[PDB]
Amino acid sequence: APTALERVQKEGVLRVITRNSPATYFQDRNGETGFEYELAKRFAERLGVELKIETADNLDDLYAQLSREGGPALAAAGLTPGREDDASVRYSHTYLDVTPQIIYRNGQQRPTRPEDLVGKRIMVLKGSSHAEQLAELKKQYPELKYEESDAVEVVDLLRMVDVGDIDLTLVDSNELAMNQVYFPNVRVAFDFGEARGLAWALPGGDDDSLMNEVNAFLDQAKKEGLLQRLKDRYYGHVDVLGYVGAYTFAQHLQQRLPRYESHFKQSGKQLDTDWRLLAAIGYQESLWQPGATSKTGVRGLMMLTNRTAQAMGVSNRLDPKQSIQGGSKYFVQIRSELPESIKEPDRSWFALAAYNIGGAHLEDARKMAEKEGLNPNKWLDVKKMLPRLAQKQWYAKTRYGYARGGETVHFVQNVRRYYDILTWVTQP
Ligand SMILES: [Cl-]
Ligand SMILES: [Mg+2]
Ligand SMILES: [Mg+2]
Repeated sequence: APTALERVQKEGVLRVITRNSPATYFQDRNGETGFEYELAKRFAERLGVELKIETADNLDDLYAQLSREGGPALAAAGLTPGREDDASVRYSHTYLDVTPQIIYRNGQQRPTRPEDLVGKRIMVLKGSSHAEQLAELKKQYPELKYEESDAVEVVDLLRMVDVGDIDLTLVDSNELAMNQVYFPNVRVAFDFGEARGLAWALPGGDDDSLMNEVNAFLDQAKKEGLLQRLKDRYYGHVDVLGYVGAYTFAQHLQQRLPRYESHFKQSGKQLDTDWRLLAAIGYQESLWQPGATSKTGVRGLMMLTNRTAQAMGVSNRLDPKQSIQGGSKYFVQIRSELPESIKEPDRSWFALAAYNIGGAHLEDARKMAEKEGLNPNKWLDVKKMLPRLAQKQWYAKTRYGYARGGETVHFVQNVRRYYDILTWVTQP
């Protein structure tokens, strides 16, 4: 009989079951994203087969699907292995360490120890490792009460805390970090238990043909830095923006963006460009404040110079609609003017750089990249060269000389993150 691996390669498809969530697998008109999605995609390519994603509405369903005849090959869904073996499931090597965290609402008193969880309105996901943590705690503290939901995602639990529907939830640290940017009142109470490793799940039994390939792959994904890069993209908001930066973004998302969203959407439509990228530029530039000023000659929501404003037909840089229109028009123009050899998505990152530093200085960075034997059409290569424009050792011999290329790298990295964050917004 064919092995699990032989079946996948025979069918030419790897079926992977996950959850429908930005953290794992997420559909947007532009495409598909997610930590587990990207990892599974790379694994499918390693096997030389197509990736077919399936989703489950809760963990019980996910595990039921995995154990059914004709079920998927594996589950990739930020799964924490149970503390005892069950014949129905086998786990891969772990690929990410996460810390369970009790989450509370700023404005209420912070529980500091497990004992403080008694007398609280608590909700967690049914079938989760977090539910088992509370079940175990309840044996020690019988008065402990908590509820389990089998019909929501982690984003929904955190929303419940944020708006005061519940007092506390318990989630993995990476999910908190990913969602802190949406919920301004959510705070970590304390770390509950030691760090746990996430793992992919495979069906039960003695067939190790696919498992050995999974573990070989995860080892390689770690070595090549893939796991780190994915971790930083999806789960790195607090690491990069800072904790205060993250919940402050949440506040601004809630209070400021609604005043200007319609403008960004209108500009995006008439310019045929993703409005969330425009909004992301707006946040990096002014934190969505149309009255924002500077001492460097830029002003307004999109931080336009007088020269750019004039060129774009902006008569009032302090008018949010005008600033958004002009700034968006300028970004699209810049992007259109880039050398044809620069393809999307890199093309958009180059355009962000040019928005910040100008096309002339950017071209110097591209020429430096080529000279160093790097690809001048790949953003990640040119990004290495930009900071050198700030150092006389390098810029003195460039055509256009000194430029703050370090700030440009920061600008693009931040805008790309804000862009991700806005794309991953989900509705209540
Ligand atoms: Cl970047
Ligand atoms: Mg659902
Ligand atoms: Mg065996």
